[PDB]
Amino acid sequence: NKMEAKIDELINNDPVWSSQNESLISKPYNHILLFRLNLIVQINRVMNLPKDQLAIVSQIVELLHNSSLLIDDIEDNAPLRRGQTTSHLIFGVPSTINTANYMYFRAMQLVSQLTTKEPLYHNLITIFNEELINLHRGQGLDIYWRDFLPEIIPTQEMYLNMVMNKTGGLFRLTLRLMEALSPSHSLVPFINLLGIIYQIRDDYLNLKDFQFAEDITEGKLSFPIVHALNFTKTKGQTEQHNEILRILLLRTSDKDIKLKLIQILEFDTNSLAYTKNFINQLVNMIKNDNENKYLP
Amino acid sequence: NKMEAKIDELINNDPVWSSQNESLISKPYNHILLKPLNLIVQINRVMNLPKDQLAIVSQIVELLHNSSLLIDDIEDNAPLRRGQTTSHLIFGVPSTINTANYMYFRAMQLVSQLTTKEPLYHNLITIFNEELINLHRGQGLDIYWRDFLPEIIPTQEMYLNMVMNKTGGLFRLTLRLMEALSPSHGHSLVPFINLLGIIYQIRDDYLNLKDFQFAEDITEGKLSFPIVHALNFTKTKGQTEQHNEILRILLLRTSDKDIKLKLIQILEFDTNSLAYTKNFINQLVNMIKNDNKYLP
Ligand SMILES: CCCCCCCCCCCC(O)(P(=O)(O)O)P(=O)(O)O
Ligand SMILES: CCCCCCCCCCCC(O)(P(=O)(O)O)P(=O)(O)O
Ligand SMILES: [Mg+2]
Ligand SMILES: [Mg+2]
Ligand SMILES: [Mg+2]
Ligand SMILES: [Mg+2]
Ligand SMILES: [Mg+2]
Ligand SMILES: [Mg+2]
Repeated sequence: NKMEAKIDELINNDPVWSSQNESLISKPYNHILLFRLNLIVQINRVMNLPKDQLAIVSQIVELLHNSSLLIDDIEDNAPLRRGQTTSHLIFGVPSTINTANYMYFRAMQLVSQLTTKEPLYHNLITIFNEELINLHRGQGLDIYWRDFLPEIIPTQEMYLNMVMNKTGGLFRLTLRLMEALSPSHSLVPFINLLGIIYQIRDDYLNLKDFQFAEDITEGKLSFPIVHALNFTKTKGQTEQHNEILRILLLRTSDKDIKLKLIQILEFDTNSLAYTKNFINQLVNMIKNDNENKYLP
Repeated sequence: NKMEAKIDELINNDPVWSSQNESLISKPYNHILLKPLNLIVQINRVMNLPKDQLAIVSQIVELLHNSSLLIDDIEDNAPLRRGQTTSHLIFGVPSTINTANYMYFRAMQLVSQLTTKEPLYHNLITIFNEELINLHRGQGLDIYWRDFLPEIIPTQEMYLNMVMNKTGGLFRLTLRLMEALSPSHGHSLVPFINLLGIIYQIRDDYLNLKDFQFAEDITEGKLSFPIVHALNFTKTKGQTEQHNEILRILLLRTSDKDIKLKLIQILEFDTNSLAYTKNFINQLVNMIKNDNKYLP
């Protein structure tokens, strides 16, 4: 009687979900909430999306970006993000994966509210879908090289294609949506370059700031490491090639060992100067773009 | 200049992604595929989607389903799935999370193959988006309750709402896509599919213990339907010690067979949670068998 009446009311209704439930599930996300808006703002100078639409694009980018870091720290076994303990060490890996994944879809739902024009909406959705695919392919390859090392040592070209998918993904997602929504040449090439500079700069500073250098502990095929591995292989420097591999494989937190690998990159392969130079050349493609081939 | 030409070609093209890249990052997913549509077929006697479209709906649901299991097994620290080692123990948690999440978006991309009609497409994506949101909400609660126990002891009503989200989400996703695509067929079957998912989930929780009586749900610490009844039964009857022992055993995350059998016999003879669940399941099945208010 009563049990069946309760079941009947339950199945004839939408699933029950409270604001308290929403709060529980958002915990890992809120935790990470404690400049990208600047770049969005600056680009809108050209795009001129209305303010309320610009706010939704910005919320979408914030959700995806913050959620991708919660997942990334779990994938990279990172103890710290923004000078604070990572969410998965506080709320657990289970809750943090689910919460991050949940925000991907909340971000997806915000896309629908950018426009109700049916053609444009499909385009927006396709842009969101293609770049989420690219980000995962790039992340997938970066993780694969790290966890299967030393099965595959990527070349510089391979690394740059990985970065186009991995880092170019959110940059392109943001730009492509603003461009599709513009009431006003495509700035995608420029945003790709920006993304590449950004990622190499990141790999470079991880080592340079130390000289934590968590990238070494993580064992990732960073730009300076890819340079170092290919340089030693090409010069037939077997021992140095193997010592680089051994340290990355150690997944070490030992300061002295991390410093030893940085010494190999500074004195044997000169990979840090190689990378500094590479970043400058990339940046000069923008600084010397007098004809505004990339710049607006 | 050769680097510039190289960088220029790179940023003015789509990110490069090979079929070999696709294979490498698909490993975690291919692994679960070596494991074993009829329900989809029955529903179609009512909906009458043509076979080629049905096949696409079925492909979308299998991708989401299989992907779900990869992540759920990480979240539940499961050692086995479909009689074999779980993907995360083989390829690592990092690649398994990324690949599974990657497939969520591949599934998303298949939605566009269901139709060329913009209005309809928009509705199919909304359904997809809504039930993925519901799935993560329910999963979020099941994990929170479990990992933070005894902070929250769910009531039967709370468990049923979590299930409407977590288990109902996939059943409704399939059915709602079919009802939207239906060229034809009576009242909506959502209520019925909601009830089917509840019966399915509780029967699941039930057999997990009954088959053992590996009862892996105990090792997991899951607030299953029989466990929710026992914890509420003991609190209501003043069985302080038994309430506390149930909590203690769940929090051990133990694989000891005798310890799991003790807990099951507490549910058998002390709280009568197994008989309660078996009768609850029967009443649900009878709500249908003794009904065309729900059925077609
Ligand atoms: C949109 C959700 C899925 C995103 C999948 C890709 C995430 C890439 C994150 C890369 C983060 C880093 O840039 P970090 O220095 O750790 O912040 P890295 O781990 O690649 O170095
Ligand atoms: C994109 C899909 C995300 C889905 C998130 C929810 C997944 C729920 C999976 C539930 C699996 C189980 O049914 P199992 O018995 O382990 O196969 P349970 O862990 O809930 O018992
Ligand atoms: Mg990282
Ligand atoms: Mg990473
Ligand atoms: Mg980094
Ligand atoms: Mg499970
Ligand atoms: Mg689970
Ligand atoms: Mg189960």
